[PDB]
Amino acid sequence: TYTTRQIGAKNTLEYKVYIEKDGKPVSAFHDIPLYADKENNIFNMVVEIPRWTNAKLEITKEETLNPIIQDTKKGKLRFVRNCFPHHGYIHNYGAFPQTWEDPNVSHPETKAVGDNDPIDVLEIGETIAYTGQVKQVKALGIMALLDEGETDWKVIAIDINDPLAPKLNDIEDVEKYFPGLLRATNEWFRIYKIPDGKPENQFAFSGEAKNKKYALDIIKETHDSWKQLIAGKSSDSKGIDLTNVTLPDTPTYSKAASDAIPPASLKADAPIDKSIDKWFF
Amino acid sequence: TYTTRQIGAKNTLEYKVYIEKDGKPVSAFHDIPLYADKENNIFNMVVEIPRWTNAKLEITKEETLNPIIQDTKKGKLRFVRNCFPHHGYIHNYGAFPQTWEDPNVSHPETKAVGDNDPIDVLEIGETIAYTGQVKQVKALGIMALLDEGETDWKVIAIDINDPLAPKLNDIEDVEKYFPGLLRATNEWFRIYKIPDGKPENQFAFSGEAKNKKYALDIIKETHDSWKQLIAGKSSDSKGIDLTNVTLPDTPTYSKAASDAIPPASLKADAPIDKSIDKWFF
Ligand SMILES: [Mg+2]
Ligand SMILES: [Mg+2]
Repeated sequence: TYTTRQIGAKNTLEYKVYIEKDGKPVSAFHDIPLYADKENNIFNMVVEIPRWTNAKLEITKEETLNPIIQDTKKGKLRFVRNCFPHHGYIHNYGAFPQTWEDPNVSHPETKAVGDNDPIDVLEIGETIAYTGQVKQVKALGIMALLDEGETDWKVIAIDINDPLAPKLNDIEDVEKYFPGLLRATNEWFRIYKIPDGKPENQFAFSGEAKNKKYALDIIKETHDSWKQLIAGKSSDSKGIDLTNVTLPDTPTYSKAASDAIPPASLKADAPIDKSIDKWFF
Repeated sequence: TYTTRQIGAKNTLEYKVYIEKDGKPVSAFHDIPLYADKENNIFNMVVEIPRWTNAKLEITKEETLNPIIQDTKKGKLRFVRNCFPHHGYIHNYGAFPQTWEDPNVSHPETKAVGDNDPIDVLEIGETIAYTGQVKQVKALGIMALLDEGETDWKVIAIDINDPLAPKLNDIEDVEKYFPGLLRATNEWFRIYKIPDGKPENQFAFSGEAKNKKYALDIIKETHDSWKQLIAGKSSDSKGIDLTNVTLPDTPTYSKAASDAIPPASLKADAPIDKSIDKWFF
């Protein structure tokens, strides 16, 4: 829950980042506890995408110890384009470890199934995060995007160490201290696929971020799903590598998995094509 | 007009960038032709600040051969803060060489003396520029900014090599192809110093972007002020270093002034303080 090890040059198909715990690589999906402090609901967020970058990085469910790598489609590295007035991602974008949005399970208020991923976390503080960072955040609220039959929750969160953190407890405080960030968020998730020849995205609750308690209910839900997933009790974990090195009674415990990870690579960031500079109106 | 000579590391007090012609330093103020093609009105832009950066890099008017050095406040490096929804500068930001906002005379459009700097250029093309870059652009329009009460015109321009350049011929085309950019620009230059405890700036003509003909007219004015300044005929050159290596008919001409510049000593970018990340609202 500690440091990172980067495999490969950044902006490259070889690129992977592992989370290490005291030097040893663990699963970013499995071995990082959801709670840093359960009683107070301080969670561990695994950061994937720094604010104001483009490269579409994610925890790979299908790779052992679930490193963060860059999205590809048909062999090409995937980037989100700049969608005026936005520069790349407008949040530090990440996921809550030890959560899973069960596809074999649906929401009524959001007539839509899980998307088979960890719950997405938008961390809205001032400091730009780094890929593979485990930070402590509090949930402030939650939105619901609606990708094709599956509810895509995005928890809105703030780093516990942020100067403003004490002033922020519920979603209305985001309106108070970050005026327009909720609209920007809304705008961005709707249009950020359009430069990629995809359609406009579609929110539930008509774009409403529901509140902190509403976010807590969903997070604890997706945690319980992941408990049955990691326990081997899931109806269907097609593709998900459940290898972990900290949960000694799980079916898929395997300390040696840690030891099998190659050393930190000595490579400078690959250049990114200048096409990714482009601002799309 | 040609290449770059970097001294030290970016984001560092030691950092300078000289513009070289033929591997040798020339004055970035004086020695780069205003026009790359006067017949077709193609200007040479000197780029100071790439789009989406923060460091307040400036042509140093009072340093010999006028290298680009970062501005400082009470001795500390100056960065422009991020003003939501914007990230750093939203334009490739620079100046036309061989021009001067005359500080000694009240400008009739604005009723303010000039800001004592070359005329500023916002280059709107897709590719992000680099510091010390001389690029060829065409003028599209001009905005009448009173930046802290001084006449501070902003030329709206497009790199001649941009894919959209053939389509972009006047200020109506910017709205056409960059909807909302001009509104965002009016706003950006109003507010970008609020985080510094300075007031909101103002524009003449209610922020109306005047057209190309109006831009050419105002650039000519600033070019003529400069010719007087470089002839040593200004009522007050404000301590500006007028040393140059290409203009033999000026008092301050000196080919060998180029020889006295230290050789390139490029170091990797120094890290920037994390506070410069913050988004102000
Ligand atoms: Mg998701
Ligand atoms: Mg100026």
